[PDB]
Amino acid sequence: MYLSIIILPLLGSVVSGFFGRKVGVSGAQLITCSSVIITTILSIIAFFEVGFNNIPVTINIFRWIDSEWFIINWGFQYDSLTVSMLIPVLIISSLVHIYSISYMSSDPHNQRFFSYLSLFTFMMIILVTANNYLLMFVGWEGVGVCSYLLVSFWFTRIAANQSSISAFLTNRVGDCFLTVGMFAILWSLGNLDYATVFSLAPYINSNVVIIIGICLLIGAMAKSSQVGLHVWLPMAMEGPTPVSALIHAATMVTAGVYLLMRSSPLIEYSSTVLLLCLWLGAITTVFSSLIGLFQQDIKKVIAYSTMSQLGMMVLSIGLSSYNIALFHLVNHAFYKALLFLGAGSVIHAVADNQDFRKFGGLISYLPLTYSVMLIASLSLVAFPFMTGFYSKDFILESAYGQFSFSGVAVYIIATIGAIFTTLYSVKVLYLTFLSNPNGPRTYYRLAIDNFFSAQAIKSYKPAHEGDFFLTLPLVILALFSIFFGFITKDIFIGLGSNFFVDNSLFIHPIHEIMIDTEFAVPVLFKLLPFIFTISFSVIALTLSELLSELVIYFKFSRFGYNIFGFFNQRFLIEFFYNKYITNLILNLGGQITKILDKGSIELFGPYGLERGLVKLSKNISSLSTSHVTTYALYILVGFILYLIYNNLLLDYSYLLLIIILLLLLMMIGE
Amino acid sequence: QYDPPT
Amino acid sequence: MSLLYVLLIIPIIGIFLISTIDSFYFFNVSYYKKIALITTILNLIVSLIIYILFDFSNNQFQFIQENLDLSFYDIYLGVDGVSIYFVLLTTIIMPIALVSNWNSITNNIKSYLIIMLLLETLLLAVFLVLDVLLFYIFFESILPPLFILIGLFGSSNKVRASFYIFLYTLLGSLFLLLSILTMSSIVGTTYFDVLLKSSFEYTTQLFLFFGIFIAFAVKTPVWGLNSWLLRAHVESPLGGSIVLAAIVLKLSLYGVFRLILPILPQASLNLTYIVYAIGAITVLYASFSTLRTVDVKELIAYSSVAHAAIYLMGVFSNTIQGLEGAILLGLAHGFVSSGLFICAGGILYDRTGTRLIYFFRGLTQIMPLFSLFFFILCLGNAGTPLTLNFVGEFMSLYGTLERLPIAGMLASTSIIFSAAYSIYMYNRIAFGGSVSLYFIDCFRDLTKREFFILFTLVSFTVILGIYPSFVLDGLHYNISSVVYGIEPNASYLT
Amino acid sequence: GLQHYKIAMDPALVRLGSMISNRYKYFRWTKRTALVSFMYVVVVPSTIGYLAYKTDGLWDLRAKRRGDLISER
Amino acid sequence: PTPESEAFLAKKPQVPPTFDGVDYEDNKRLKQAQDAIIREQWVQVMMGRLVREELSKCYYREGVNHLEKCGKLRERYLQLLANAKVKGYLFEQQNYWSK
Amino acid sequence: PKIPYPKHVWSPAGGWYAQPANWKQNTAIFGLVIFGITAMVWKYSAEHEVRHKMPEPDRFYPSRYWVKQIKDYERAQKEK
Repeated sequence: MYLSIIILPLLGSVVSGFFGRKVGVSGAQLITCSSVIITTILSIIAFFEVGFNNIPVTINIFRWIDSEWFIINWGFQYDSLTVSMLIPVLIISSLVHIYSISYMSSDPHNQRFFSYLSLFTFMMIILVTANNYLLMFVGWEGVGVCSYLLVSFWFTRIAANQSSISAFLTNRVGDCFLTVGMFAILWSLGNLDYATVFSLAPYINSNVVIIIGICLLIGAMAKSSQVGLHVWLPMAMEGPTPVSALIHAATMVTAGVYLLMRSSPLIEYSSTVLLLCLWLGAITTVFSSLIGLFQQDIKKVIAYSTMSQLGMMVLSIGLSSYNIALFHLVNHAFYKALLFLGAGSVIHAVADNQDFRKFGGLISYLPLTYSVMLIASLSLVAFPFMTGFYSKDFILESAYGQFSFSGVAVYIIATIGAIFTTLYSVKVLYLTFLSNPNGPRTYYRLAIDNFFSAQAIKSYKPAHEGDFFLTLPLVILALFSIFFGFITKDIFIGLGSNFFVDNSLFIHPIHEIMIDTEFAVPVLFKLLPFIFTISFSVIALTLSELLSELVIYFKFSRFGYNIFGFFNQRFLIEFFYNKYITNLILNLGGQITKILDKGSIELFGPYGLERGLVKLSKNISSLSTSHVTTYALYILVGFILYLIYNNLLLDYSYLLLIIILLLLLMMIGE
Repeated sequence: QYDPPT
Repeated sequence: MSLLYVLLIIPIIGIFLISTIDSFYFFNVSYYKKIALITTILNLIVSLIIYILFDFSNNQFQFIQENLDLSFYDIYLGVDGVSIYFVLLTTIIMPIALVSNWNSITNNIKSYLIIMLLLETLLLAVFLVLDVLLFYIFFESILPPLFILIGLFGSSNKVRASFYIFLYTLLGSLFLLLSILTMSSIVGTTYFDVLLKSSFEYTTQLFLFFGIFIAFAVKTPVWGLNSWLLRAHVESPLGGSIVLAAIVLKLSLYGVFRLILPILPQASLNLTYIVYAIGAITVLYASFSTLRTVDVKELIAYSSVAHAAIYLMGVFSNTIQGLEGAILLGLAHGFVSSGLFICAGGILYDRTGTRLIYFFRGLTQIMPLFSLFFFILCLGNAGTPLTLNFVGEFMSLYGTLERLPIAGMLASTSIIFSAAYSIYMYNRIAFGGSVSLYFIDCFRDLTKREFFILFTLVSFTVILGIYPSFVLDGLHYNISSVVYGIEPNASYLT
Repeated sequence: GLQHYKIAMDPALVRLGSMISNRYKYFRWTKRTALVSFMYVVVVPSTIGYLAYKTDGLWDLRAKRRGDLISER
Repeated sequence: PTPESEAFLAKKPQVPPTFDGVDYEDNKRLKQAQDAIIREQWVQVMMGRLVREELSKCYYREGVNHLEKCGKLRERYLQLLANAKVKGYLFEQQNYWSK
Repeated sequence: PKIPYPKHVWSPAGGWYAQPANWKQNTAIFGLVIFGITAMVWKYSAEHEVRHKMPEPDRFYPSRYWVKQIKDYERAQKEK
């Protein structure tokens, strides 16, 4: 069974993509969705078997690379971590598969589409089910190619093309550091099977832990978009929304998070990497939450929410608390999926518009869609007693529980990021739903008012909600975003939970903060985010639809104008990327291939030797005037010089220099 | 509708 | 009679068969391609019989033949672990090279078929001869058939290209020849078994290293010596380009396993920092320029310069992982480079008459099958996993890094920079718009010929990417012999 | 030798290919251009080579445990 | 222990793996010495491949208490990791150390 | 509406709005293949699933009915 949940998603995709001609659009959907659904059902069984009963299972099909000490197998290991990883991956992938049945009945190429999402599902199981780092890299690069293939799904979009390049190229930038890190693992241990790296890790050199740990830290940044390796994610949203839900909200961008958790037995023996895991997590936590506030696209705003929750995931990794990271991980996935899926039905309601400047009302038009997005946002903002409450809030107490300077320092950074989390959370809810209409008439012109004489049959299209296939995933995630947090709180968080007892997530007693997270923290700090959440929201409710003047006054001030533009344009980071990184590469290539290759390399080489040797030989041909007296004088001169060379006992260097001098005055014309 | 494959 | 000499003669029957039919049957030009195609399939069969008999754990050269008729320059043939996959690659590629020009060659079809069949005999003899003078006799003999092939079936500037391939090879080889001749005057022979067990003075090794390295740096080619490749790999006919990038490029890599590693141990160990400087500079410069290349064939050609540096750094890593991955990289490079030239030089240039990337955009709308394969081939060029190209790059890079960390790291930028030009080429041709508006006539997709030479080429790179034990297994024991060094607790056991 | 499909050959594109093809014939030696040739052919590879030489044999991770050094020289 | 299978008769070295007290001009002997020195380095490396297989078995079987139940197999792997490396027969063939 | 597109372009994934009249029996034909090799995988998986801790008989355990590593153990434990 355990090897079956690897094969099925692969099998649907090849029939969908290579025989999609012979199964048709609806057949491609039925095959792949069922394959995902079947894989979903067995995944939850493995969670009940691998984790609850504490039996990890090993599959070793055959060898992949076999060179001396290096025996990498196509082998698969299920343990407590990978069954937990496979729950959000498989629940959401199925729902997104159903969500796309409604989503893309108008898109022509609909069965190339359904194969990519089932090919994405296959490689995410490969990533998490591996025995070793190298096989993980197959699911690693495999989701990266699946993402490129989906970002540029509308490949006649030039925008999708540049976005696909950015996603593909940026993830390679991290994959270099990941690959170099695995070279350090192979060098210092002789293999990279997980059982072998972690058993030996408590004895290896400290400095090899940092060098290995650092390399996988950069690799985590590219997949899990961080403060530097993120430019690929916000414009990865050029793909269809089903893609962004499964891949760019909940699954692919936590690959780096999963790597940090999986490697916890290894990285736990060097506080340095955990220190950067902490500070980088808060810096990216606040860097992202600020950006989304000033975004005039619902897809691009909710994209930036993904990075912010991702940022808090890395923070807990640096907290040496991976159980919280996994708990928050899965919990963030469920509601965040709904947030994009809720937005997706919104985009279908309007004529595929994405700007907030022409969104409003829609309360009566999209009642169900509003209800779910509120449910998701409340768990996103960590409203108390929700799915996201236990997962998102516990972090801050865990951050504050570690009574160190860094822990308290990022508590402020996380909290101010949480403050801005509220701001865009209501901004999406307000502008789209709780505000005056800002689009054209057709978005809201119902049939209750006649307003038409001969066009009563058509022209209404007043932004109705979707059908069953579009709404069913919304309802399913809605239940999880309410209750799933409380049900599994002891499963992952607990206080002395023995769920992770097969050394799946290793934690060292020297930096335990679990007891301090619940006891030593003052009560005010425990409920402080709740105070800020309920408070800072009403100011936004006060600043819009109640006053709607202070925000305009702040905009047009010279100090306020630039702060809007600076944060809108993503801290000018891509500006500093395109001009001074990639345009630099494109000009070094220009210098090399013009000045050097088709340049000096040829001139100080074939073309130069060609040009001068032709001239040198025309000159020596010039002496061949075919007149007998000139020829006799040439013979007598050579007769003289051979006598000079011999009986004078000249050093041979003069003769060489005389010849070079003659050859190179023969080179000189006239 | 769905066009016959060709 | 040795199976190895069977390999060298079947193409000679094909040449003789092709040239006399006109005396037997205005015979149709279709028949001579039928003979040439069948003749290469027979070589493939024999080479496959040899592999099914080959023993993966024997030091002695296998499938040798008694001579007992010693002259001054006899021809000895042998097959061990390192040379067999190179022979296996040659007999796999050559049928595909002829099929790739089944329609593109119009005039002098006899001449084209005879050169390639001759070209096959000469190329196999390189990996089969059992002394270094024989190695040089066959590594330079390919020059006249390649010279005439380019200038008889080449592109517009074929005259310049033919003169570049002949005069760079000849010059580098003459520096190699001065080294081979010095060895023979010291050892008194060149036979591999006799010559390998001879040692050399340190100074001799340094001066022997140069000349050989001058020669192999021209034929690698390393950056700054690579202008012959951009001309002679573009202006060549497609079959000649396939042979020049899948087979001829790999003679120098194999020449390190016979001429540098076992007989110049000290010299290599001390000169690696030069080689890795050249190799890393080669990767780094050959990637930036191919990012800016407009000729679609020249971009594919000049990415080979980028990859040939990686397996050149792997053979100087003194690591069993680097040396093996280097052979795997040069084996996988033969499949992916062959396919990419077929895609660019054979599928685009045939339809459009041009190779300027300016004229190509969004072919995925019109060529679904071509876009498919041209995407796996682009992933293999980028060393994406599931591809033997990835395993060769990964194993070479570990060996390069383990030998010199800074050089392997500067080589490790290839993961970033090879995907940069391989996908930038893919999105400009397959994607990036609806179709190029310079097409005033719609294009047919892959024919069955095109669909099958690409299907083979990506099949080999993928199957050996899931299971590279097919090549790695027979490489292990013999490539152990080309390492240099000892461990304090495992040397001089008594 | 065979005929291909019909193409809207753009003289500007056609002539741009001619110059890229034939640019090698017009290269000259200048104060700028020798500096570019000198940096990328001489200085840069000399920099890598100097670093490769200066850090050769210096490190080895193979089985260095806790309490031992990566460095070997 | 396990009896030696027939395949482990032809490829078994007939001579101890050294170049000491041997004649390089005797081609049959030089090759066997090279072969035998290669055979030992490879066996030594493959001991590492079994101790890791044994170690990995414990690592799953113990989990939390893996650092104190199969650490005895762990030391064996580290000792082999530090020594067992295929280094070839060429440095042996060309240099004599003679204690 | 429906985007116009060429009718000559053969696709392996189908084309623009591809669906054959026989999209059902062909779907059934392919669906048997997926099932056929899935249990084929399940057989090999059930034969190579290796474990080290045995489950309690009381606890819910779906794999007790197909896997080998514990079915033999369970009947071996049924001997006293």
